[PDB]
Amino acid sequence: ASPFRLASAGEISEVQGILRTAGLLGPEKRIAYLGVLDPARGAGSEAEDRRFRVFIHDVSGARPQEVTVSVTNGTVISAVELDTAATGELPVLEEEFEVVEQLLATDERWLKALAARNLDVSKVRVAPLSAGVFEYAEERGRRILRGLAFVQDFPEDSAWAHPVDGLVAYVDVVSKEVTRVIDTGVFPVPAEHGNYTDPELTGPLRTTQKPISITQPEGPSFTVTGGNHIEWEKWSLDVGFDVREGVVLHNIAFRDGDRLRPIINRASIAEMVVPYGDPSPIRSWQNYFDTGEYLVGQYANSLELGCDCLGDITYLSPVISDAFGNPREIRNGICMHEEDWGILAKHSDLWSGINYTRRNRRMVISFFTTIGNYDYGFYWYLYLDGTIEFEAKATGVVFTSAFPEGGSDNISQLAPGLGAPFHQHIFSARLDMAIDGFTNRVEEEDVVRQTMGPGNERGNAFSRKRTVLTRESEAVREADARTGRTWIISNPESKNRLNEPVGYKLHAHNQPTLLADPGSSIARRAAFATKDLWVTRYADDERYPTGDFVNQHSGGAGLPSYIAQDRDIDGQDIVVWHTFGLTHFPRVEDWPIMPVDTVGFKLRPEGFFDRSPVLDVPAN
Amino acid sequence: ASPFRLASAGEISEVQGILRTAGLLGPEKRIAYLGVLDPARGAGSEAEDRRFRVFIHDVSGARPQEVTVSVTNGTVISAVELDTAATGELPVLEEEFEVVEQLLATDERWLKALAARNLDVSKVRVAPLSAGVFEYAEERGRRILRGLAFVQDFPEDSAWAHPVDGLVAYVDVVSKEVTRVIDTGVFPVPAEHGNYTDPELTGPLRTTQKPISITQPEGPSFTVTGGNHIEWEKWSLDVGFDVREGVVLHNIAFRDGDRLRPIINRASIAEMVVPYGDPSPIRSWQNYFDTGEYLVGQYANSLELGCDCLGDITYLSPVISDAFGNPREIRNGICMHEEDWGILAKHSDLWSGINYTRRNRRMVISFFTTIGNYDYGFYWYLYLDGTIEFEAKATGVVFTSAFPEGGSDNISQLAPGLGAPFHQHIFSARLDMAIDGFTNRVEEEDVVRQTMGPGNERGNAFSRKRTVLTRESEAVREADARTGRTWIISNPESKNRLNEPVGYKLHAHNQPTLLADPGSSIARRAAFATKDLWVTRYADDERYPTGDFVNQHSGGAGLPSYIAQDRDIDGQDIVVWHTFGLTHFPRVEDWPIMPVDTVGFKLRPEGFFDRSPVLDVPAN
Ligand SMILES: [Br-]
Ligand SMILES: [Br-]
Ligand SMILES: [Br-]
Ligand SMILES: [Br-]
Ligand SMILES: [Br-]
Ligand SMILES: [Br-]
Ligand SMILES: [Br-]
Ligand SMILES: [Br-]
Ligand SMILES: [Cu+2]
Ligand SMILES: [Cu+2]
Ligand SMILES: [K+]
Ligand SMILES: [K+]
Ligand code: NA
Ligand code: NA
Repeated sequence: ASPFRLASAGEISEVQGILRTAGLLGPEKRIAYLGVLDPARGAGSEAEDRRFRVFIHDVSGARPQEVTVSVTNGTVISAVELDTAATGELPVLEEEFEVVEQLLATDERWLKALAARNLDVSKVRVAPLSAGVFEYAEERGRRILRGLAFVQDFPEDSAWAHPVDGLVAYVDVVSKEVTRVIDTGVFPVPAEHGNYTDPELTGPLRTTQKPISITQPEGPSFTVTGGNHIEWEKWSLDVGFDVREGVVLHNIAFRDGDRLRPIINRASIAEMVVPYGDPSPIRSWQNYFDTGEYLVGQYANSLELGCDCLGDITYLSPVISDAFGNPREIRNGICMHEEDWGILAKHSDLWSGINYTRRNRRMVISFFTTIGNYDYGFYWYLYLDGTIEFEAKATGVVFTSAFPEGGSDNISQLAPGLGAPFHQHIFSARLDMAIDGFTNRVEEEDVVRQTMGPGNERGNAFSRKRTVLTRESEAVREADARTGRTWIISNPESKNRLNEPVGYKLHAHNQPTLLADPGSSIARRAAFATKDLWVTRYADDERYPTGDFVNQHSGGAGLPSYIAQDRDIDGQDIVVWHTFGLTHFPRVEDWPIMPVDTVGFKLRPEGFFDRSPVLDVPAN
Repeated sequence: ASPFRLASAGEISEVQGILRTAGLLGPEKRIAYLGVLDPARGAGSEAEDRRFRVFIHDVSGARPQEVTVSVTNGTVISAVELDTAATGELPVLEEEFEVVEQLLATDERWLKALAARNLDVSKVRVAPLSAGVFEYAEERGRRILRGLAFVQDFPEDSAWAHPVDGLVAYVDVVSKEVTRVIDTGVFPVPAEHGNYTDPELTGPLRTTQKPISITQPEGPSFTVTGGNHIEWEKWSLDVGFDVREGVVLHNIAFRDGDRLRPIINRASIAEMVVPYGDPSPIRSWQNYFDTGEYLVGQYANSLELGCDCLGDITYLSPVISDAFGNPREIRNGICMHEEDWGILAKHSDLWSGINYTRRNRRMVISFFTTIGNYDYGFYWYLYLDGTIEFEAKATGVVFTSAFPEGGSDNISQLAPGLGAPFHQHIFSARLDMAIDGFTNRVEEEDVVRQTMGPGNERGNAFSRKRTVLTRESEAVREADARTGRTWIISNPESKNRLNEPVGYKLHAHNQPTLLADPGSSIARRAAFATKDLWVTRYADDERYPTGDFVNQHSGGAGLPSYIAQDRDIDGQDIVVWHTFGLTHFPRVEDWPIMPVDTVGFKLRPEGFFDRSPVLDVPAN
């Protein structure tokens, strides 16, 4: 039915079959990425052509390929060999996670380093860490992972409590070579365990928490049709899933009277990166593009009813490819439910004598992923009043190091001798806008203070100004919390009943952006993260602010290359890219497992409707 | 026998009898404010002395008085005549709300103004609006209210839909003189009604919302003892209520193993002001101290189960005084309940194989108040992980005006010819700190970026710095969202296991502060609102950031006056005052009754605990 339906197991198997038939998926080939492509613009009338894009890795050292296939027609649309030294390496494969530790286990330099620290190699876990691009010339064109070690005392021990500092190794995962082992000196391995299920650490469990029961006796207020089409309280959308981006929202629209009014064509988190701010050579290379390098979707957790998701839950179970092109279901990977959200509107009037109260609700679409030590929840909310919100919840175990004897300006202490390097978690939300359709524009709105004097004799006046961003060259914007800066996406050709263009206002949290020196590799590779807001003209091949291949890829792709085209964005099909993140100076309270912290953004209607859109909500 | 217990009806009627017998409450007297005084420092080595503070107004022209009585002993401790021209007028009385309209009804100037506009005087409501201090010398020492007119077409009509622009009057409520009527010219009275319960406006009500049932089979997890002492999930506190401030939290502490550890001695919203930014002389004087001038506590709503408060709710019903000293119960004026709050902590580990998830919850203490057109909900939240949060929810009906032909830089259009003047809602949270006791200090913490170079060769390093605020003269701080600025309250004499002072970190929303010109009357009378963070040395009589008598006070009272003392605040008994506000450019969606919008702040432990304080939370 719908061209926006989730990929099915059959489609994935068919992609495998088509690739095999075309001689593109022999036994040395691995699928590093596979996803369905959105329908082209103006396809609405066209019949379905379900197309999939695939990145294909070769374990024998041959060049990888990027391939697009039509599962509908059984054909390869295009297949190109990639020059990874130029355009980037493919995403990290799950089947490579164990390879770093396995290669190091027999390397004489690594063993000597462990011996110097009296560590048993059999107990030393090594993290499969993305490499970035630095001064090591031999890495260019090679598929490299770096390794940092953590001691696991026994099979269920949290290795994060026992970082092995002063030691790092680099590995070529295709040639199976350890290229470098760097030992800057021995640090004590912190000894305290961090086992949050150990009663000796938890103490006796609380018996004080009484149950909270959340039920819906008549079922949920939303409907699900065509597998992933949601209708709830005037909202309409399709819930997609991509192995790289995770949950993606399509065709967000609101039924206002008789018209289904588009708001956002596609919403996703198109990248997220964790740059570390410790200048030690052991970690100064660390920048984890959890989305672009590791693919957050593939590690989506199966969500347990009553634990991960509470209330009347409707699940989706998206299907992804394994490394060989076989379909694999992520059982209960997506939770959907509505929840009460307090008071919506309330007034008791001194003159009419009328008292009025209405309650609010939001629809929630979420998933939770795990990347190494991190676990992140991605939440999209739709509210009765037209507000759209995203929230990321960050938890997991903090990435650790030794804590230096004399203290540190770049690392906090979590436990005796145990450090946690400062870092950020920085997201990019890609919002392909469609305010009442595709003809859109963005205005930056600042509060305007006014000077006391003629026309303002009491010095109380204040105002605001809006600046239309007309060309991509002028659409790279920074926050200004002090002046209440927001950005309005409007449709200059669709007006409300008061004759103003309909719009939505983006409210950022105004958290710090990328802190790294602008001359750093990470400032170039995560350039998007240096500014709060970018606006581009829509293009088929402009999907991620970091480009298609982030792994071991220098600057040269992504948002800075897109905006160079300086295209008209004033009343055109545009895409907003919003950078937002957490700057994390870890606290003692974050150890041994961290309480959730959050960051996000929201958009509120701004003269989109002709009056409040929730006057028709009943009291009950 | 808690000294922090809510005032009882008996205590209030005892105050009444004491005053009356002392000849302080004759027929011309009105109680403008009455509240119980908190215990003084170190009076725990002493038996009961419940004392009440009362502001007494005289309707016949005599000077008002400030009186303190001991209900424990049935005596007047002090009674002082006030010089209102010097120290300010008393808060507005509810019984004065109809007085402006009544005085104008027989004034020839007012009647001429209405006649010209063909408005039936019997249908014209006049708002009882605080006057401020401007250029009118005759007003010094007089109790003045100003009035703006709104047409009510029938008893149940929303008058806000029909503002009468170009007209304003000033009245002396004691002498009953209309001092001035100002007519700057005729504006059309907007004609559309704003009756949000009229099916003509709401249309057919939604039938799509299915019920959400929230129950607690075994009851709530918190206990209430001594009327208002709450214990919940390691938290301990007393819930107070004052007619001016509303809900007040006392003695917030956390049970950490063997010890009850104090965190905040008293938390309240000590002021909130609504300054208007329309330079028209009809409104340019408008600044409503909802707390200081009107007293938000006295207008607290009775909260309906299943409507205002959902779930297993425990109510407090605070008692206040009426204008004559009679006790009045606000039935179900305070809601207390716990609610689920999503995921608390989660990690699935690639090396241990352990999958771990825990749920979060928060304790909620709230009330909802109405001041003219506004309705605000005040919410305090305590979370399992030690976080403390406040949230204000703003709703009601927007204060209206005409929308000028030609448009406006200071007014929004909500409906045909109907305008909404720009304004802010700015709150001050007074946090009498007690981090592990009263010896506290505050540090301002900024992110510190680092330059690429020696010691930072890859240009990835970043850090932070902390600056101790040592004296009040250097303790008036502004936000800096760009450098992630926060403020830490710590106890330099109480260290965690890692030998660092325990602390709590204040995270502000960094919204704009007061926008008015610094030379305006409002910048002087609401100086608190011009800066985000102030720290003072604790003092008994320093209660509000705007002083005791805000109404028509000339300026400089409160924080500017306290700060001028330049007291030591480095390891002393200190008070944090955080300014935070909404800057409101009303949108069409705000009309005819506004969807809730929110603002607030939170404090998170910062090395207060020796590790996560929620390891003992069970799986559930
Ligand atoms: Br092959
Ligand atoms: Br070992
Ligand atoms: Br959820
Ligand atoms: Br982390
Ligand atoms: Br680079
Ligand atoms: Br009298
Ligand atoms: Br509540
Ligand atoms: Br308002
Ligand atoms: Cu972090
Ligand atoms: Cu407002
Ligand atoms: K086919
Ligand atoms: K007594
Ligand atoms: Na678009
Ligand atoms: Na204090």
